[PDB]
Amino acid sequence: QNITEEFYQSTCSAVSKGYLSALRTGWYTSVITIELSNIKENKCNGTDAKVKLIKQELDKYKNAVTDLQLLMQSTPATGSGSAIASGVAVCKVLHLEGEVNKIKSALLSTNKAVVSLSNGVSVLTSKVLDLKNYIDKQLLPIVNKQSCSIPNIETVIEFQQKNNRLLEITREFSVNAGVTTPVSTYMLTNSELLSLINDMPITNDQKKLMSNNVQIVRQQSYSIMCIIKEEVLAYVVQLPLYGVIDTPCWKLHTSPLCTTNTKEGSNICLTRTDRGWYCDNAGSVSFFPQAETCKVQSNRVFCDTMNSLTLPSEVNLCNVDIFNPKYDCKIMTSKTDVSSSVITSLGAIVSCYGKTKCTASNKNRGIIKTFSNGCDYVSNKGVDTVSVGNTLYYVNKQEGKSLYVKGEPIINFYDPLVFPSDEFDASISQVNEKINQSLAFIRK
Amino acid sequence: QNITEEFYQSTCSAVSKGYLSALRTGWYTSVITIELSNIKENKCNGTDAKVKLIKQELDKYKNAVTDLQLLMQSTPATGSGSAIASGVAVCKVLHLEGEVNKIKSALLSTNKAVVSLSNGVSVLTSKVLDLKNYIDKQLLPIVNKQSCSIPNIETVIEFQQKNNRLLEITREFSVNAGVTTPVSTYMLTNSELLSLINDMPITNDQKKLMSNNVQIVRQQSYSIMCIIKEEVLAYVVQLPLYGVIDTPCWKLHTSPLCTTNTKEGSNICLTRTDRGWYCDNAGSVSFFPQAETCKVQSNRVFCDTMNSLTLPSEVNLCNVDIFNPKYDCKIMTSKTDVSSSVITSLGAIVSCYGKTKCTASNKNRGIIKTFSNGCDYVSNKGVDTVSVGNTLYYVNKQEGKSLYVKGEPIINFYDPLVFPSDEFDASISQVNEKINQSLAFIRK
Amino acid sequence: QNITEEFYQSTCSAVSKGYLSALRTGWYTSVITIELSNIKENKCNGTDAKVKLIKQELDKYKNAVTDLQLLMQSTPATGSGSAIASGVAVCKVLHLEGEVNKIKSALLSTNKAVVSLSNGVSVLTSKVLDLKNYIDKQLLPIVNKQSCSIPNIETVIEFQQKNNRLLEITREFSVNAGVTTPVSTYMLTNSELLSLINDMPITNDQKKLMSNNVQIVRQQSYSIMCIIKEEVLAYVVQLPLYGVIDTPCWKLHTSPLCTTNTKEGSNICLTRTDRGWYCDNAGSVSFFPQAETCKVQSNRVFCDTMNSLTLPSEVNLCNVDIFNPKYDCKIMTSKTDVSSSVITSLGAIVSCYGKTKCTASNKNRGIIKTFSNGCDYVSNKGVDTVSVGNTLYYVNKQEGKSLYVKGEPIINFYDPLVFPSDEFDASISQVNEKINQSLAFIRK
Ligand SMILES: *[C@@H]1O[C@H](CO)[C@@H](O)[C@H](O)[C@H]1NC(C)=O
Ligand SMILES: *[C@@H]1O[C@H](CO)[C@@H](O)[C@H](O)[C@H]1NC(C)=O
Ligand SMILES: *[C@@H]1O[C@H](CO)[C@@H](O)[C@H](O)[C@H]1NC(C)=O
Repeated sequence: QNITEEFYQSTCSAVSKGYLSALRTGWYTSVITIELSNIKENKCNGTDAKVKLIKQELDKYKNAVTDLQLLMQSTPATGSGSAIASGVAVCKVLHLEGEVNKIKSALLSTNKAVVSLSNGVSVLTSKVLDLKNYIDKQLLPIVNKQSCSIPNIETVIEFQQKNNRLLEITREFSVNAGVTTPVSTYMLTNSELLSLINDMPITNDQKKLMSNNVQIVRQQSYSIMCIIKEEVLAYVVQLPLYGVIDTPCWKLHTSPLCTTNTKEGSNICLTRTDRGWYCDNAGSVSFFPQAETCKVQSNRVFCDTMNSLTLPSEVNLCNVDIFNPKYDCKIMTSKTDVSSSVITSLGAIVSCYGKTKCTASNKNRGIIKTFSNGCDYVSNKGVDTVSVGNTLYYVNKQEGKSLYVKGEPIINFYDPLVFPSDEFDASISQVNEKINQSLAFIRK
Repeated sequence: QNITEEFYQSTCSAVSKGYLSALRTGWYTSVITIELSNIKENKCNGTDAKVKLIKQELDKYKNAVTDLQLLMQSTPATGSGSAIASGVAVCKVLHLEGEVNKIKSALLSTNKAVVSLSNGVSVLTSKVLDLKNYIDKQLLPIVNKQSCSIPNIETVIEFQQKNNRLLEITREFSVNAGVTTPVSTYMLTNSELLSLINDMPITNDQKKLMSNNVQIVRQQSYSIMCIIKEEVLAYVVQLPLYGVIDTPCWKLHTSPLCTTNTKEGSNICLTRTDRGWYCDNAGSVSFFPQAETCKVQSNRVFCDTMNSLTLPSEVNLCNVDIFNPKYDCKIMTSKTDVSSSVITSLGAIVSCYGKTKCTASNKNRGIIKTFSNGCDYVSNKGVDTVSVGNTLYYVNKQEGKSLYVKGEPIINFYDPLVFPSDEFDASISQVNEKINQSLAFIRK
Repeated sequence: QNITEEFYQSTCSAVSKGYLSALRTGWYTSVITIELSNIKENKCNGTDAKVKLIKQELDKYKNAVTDLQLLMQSTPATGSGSAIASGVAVCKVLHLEGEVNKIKSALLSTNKAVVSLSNGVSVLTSKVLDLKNYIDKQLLPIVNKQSCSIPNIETVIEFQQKNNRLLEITREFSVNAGVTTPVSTYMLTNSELLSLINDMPITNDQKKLMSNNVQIVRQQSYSIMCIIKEEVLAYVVQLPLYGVIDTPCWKLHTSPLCTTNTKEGSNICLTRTDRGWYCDNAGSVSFFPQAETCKVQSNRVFCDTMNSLTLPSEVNLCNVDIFNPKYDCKIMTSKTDVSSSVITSLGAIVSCYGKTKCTASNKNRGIIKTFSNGCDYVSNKGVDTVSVGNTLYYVNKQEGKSLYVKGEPIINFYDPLVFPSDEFDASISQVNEKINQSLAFIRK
């Protein structure tokens, strides 16, 4: 609840603390059915515009069904099989003879129903749309006569309204080769999603968590097209199960740390690597290197462990002692002293080099801080913007406390002559070993 | 048809074989026309709601036309000119005086027609929508009187249905600066695409191939907005021509290969580079380094040669002898021993290091394999999942045969003291030359 | 207006000149309101289809309002706070008691109106849709009786037309966690955008610039959901302010430059780094490293300075003398001699190595140029395509003048034995210092 931050002047890095986890560790698959009409062409002597409008909407229904049939013949390998493997196993079961008859029997009287498939998966099925009932009762008497009977204009509008969701679902499944994410309101309405969450074999706090973050749940869910067979359209919705909840999470921010000599070509740089989200998980730390894999709402991070690395908990000691022997703190080295800034959760890191004009301003007071050459930091308390060169960044105005941990920039502990300056994935001990090797080649 | 796999224990890499190619090497451009109405405002004494609804839909038609006019004045350079250059050459021809009169004459009696343009391109043109006929015959008598005549509600609904495709096409062309990909059903319906494929100057197996993979064809096609001029809206659809068909294709998978000493800081790593899709092509190999450039359907890969590299066929010998003098097998080196796994076509590579808990399970039996430190592999036969640290991966359940090629991990052939450990783009011979240089600097 | 190009044979790089800048340096926020109906359920004895259709569309209105309410309770941190910080500051003001009453008073008589908020921001507000007027006057008398009165079918269609924009706006704000970019025509119609631009506190040439590039303006704008409160739906549109206009801009193109010895393993390579867009800006140069951050229309580049680096103007001297002491020209080194090509603004760079078949053709004449081993270039005058290996590239047919600046490839000035060949981010002086160090270790 209380967000705090710590800037480390020695390593030009900051850690944003106080975040709570929700890591996806499991999947809950659910079958969504649409009752279809196995209509055949019913051309009759037709002229008045209402029959034409009905026949037009009926052809749009007919093309949607044939499009789903060619879509289910070809199932592309191009999805990420490791993240849809559950639902794909259910679709392979659905292709069995008699399984669609089973779901067809369970949704015979109600819209929602639990169905035990023939593979040990107790899935929750839904009937979200009933087009066979509408077409066979309200439309077929209209095109199964000698001359077509005249339907009312209310029927034309209601049929375009009901048929619309089938057409949009066929559009999403067609452009995405049967696998869509996020899951749209066409695939599952917010009302249907909340009812599906409420009916899940999870704790009540987990139902409240997923119900209060339905948009994040949609962004971390998949919709997989199964089969169109025997007047039934079935597709699987894969919802995330957050097996890791309320564990401490923190975000590491890094920026280049160079020396600030006045003669160009004589400066060396180092930047901590592995910036991103860290969360405590089962005696280890789950690290998320890609920036788009974790959604934050309030102080809660919602990550997928599929794109994480598992690190020893000693990885946090790079934040307290980068020179600590329990974990080899990783860095990259260079000579690229271009000024830059990183907007953190509660402030801004500024790496100012060369002649760059770096400053921090308040909207009404003007410049309140001028950065000197090196790596520095400013909290969001009293600061609105940070300007670096010709770029203006805005500071996050979120409430919290920042702590400036003063310390000597560690780049000053290195003799420039023997520094390894172009290391793209090194470590503190890796650099020290390359330096020990250059001192033995130079002593003789 | 038969998918096979080979895991190389010596290099921590796997090759998935048996795939057939379809590489895009050409473009087939086609002109899609929409007959428009050069209507002018026709405000008359109007009150009843049906005239207002018609006038509202007519203004939505009017804004769509002016939006396309400002869209064709500004053609952004931001597209990738090298992949739309064909259609852009056709749009430059269409801007000539009299060329729209030519297509206007060919689609005078039929919907589809071949047109020889004034630049030597024999394009296939289509009339997919006729709004000038509908507006000038059914709507203008309704707003060209002293007082507007009253149109029936069927006319209001039919006009919103016909005008809809124009409005959606204007939306896609507006948000994408005139160049859209993939090509939506609004740009070209599946029925129109299949008819366009069938009418193409290609072999019958190529028409069957593109017709059975229409969604992949859409994802590898472009729609370019040409011109709105003289009651004609024209835009080019660029369809892929697969000049390379049924050549062997294979997918290389790589994972870090480190030594497993018990003292941290004493281990060295190496990873094969250039993982991805390889296809035999014209006496050479077409390599696709980016992961999203090749769509797989069944055992067929559909790539665009635009994002390929051409390599000598000897590049396959990195799979049989990484130490082979005909091709310099490329690697990258490091000391980053973080555990990870790679899901292949028929199994999983696991690089287990440190204290990470790596295992392979069956859904009902539990843990059936525990990986030791190093790089190892498991087939999908009897394995459902692979757990590495806090992450659970699912194995692809596709049928095929895997071959575990046992061999000494080549990282064990290197003396750690003189190994080059931070090489970001090296080669087997590059590393040996850096080692020969470190042994001459150490012998003295 | 006149686009020119310069190919540097010595460094295998080209510079496309003559482009004019438009850099985003500020934001103009604007409030978009939708007058809503605080209706409550009004179930009455209803049977005929017109009441059902109205009640159905009313439930779609009701769900859209509750979806926006749960959307405004949860505001995700996941947006990029530094680029939405303006609008977020306005939304925080809008959440104050009485501020929605202020905008509700200013849009009491007109659609557009300037409103001075209680935070010093003089925002331009708009009333783009009026659903409270339509529902309370045309719909409530239809469900506030003993038995529902019968509405005409025109009312059903007009209500689905008016309610549609609310439903689409709720869809975009829901899938994107309240922050959408680009800004759709649903968020702001082209007519409303042009009227908002015209009413902006900017010069007349800036109104003409943004009005002639509305699609680029949309792609560089943000729509942020604020609050739904007291029969008012408010959201902020953030439009770009281009503080840098008509400054010279140029695009740097680079390609690998290797030696062409006949014995593999004896060749060294070097590639200039920092390819992309450069624009003169306030006595410095704004560099844009990512490829998708700058949209080009004609000869004008539209960039966001948010994703730029500020460089000394001496960075242009890498184009005139890469060996020039005022700026340390950056390079990367390797031994990866794979053939490739780069399509420039007026031609094509070709790096041909090994046995690769590189050629340049005219559509009707055939092969007009065969590249030898090394880095070379061809203008678009007389050339249509460039083939490298199995890949065919199309040359941009834009009019301009190219200049081939002959010069010795600088890779030939380096002794291969002491060259640093795996540098991932080096510089000309960095390489010379590593060479000076290898010559001192070899002289003894
Ligand atoms: C470098 O030498 C020092 C001095 O003995 C030693 O303490 C340190 O551990 C060495 N570093 C490496 C990486 O071997
Ligand atoms: C390294 O030296 C050995 C021994 O003569 C030789 O066989 C090998 O080719 C050399 N490697 C390189 C890259 O020069
Ligand atoms: C390398 O040595 C030469 C010869 O004195 C000198 O001119 C040059 O500046 C040196 N380069 C570096 C990077 O120190």
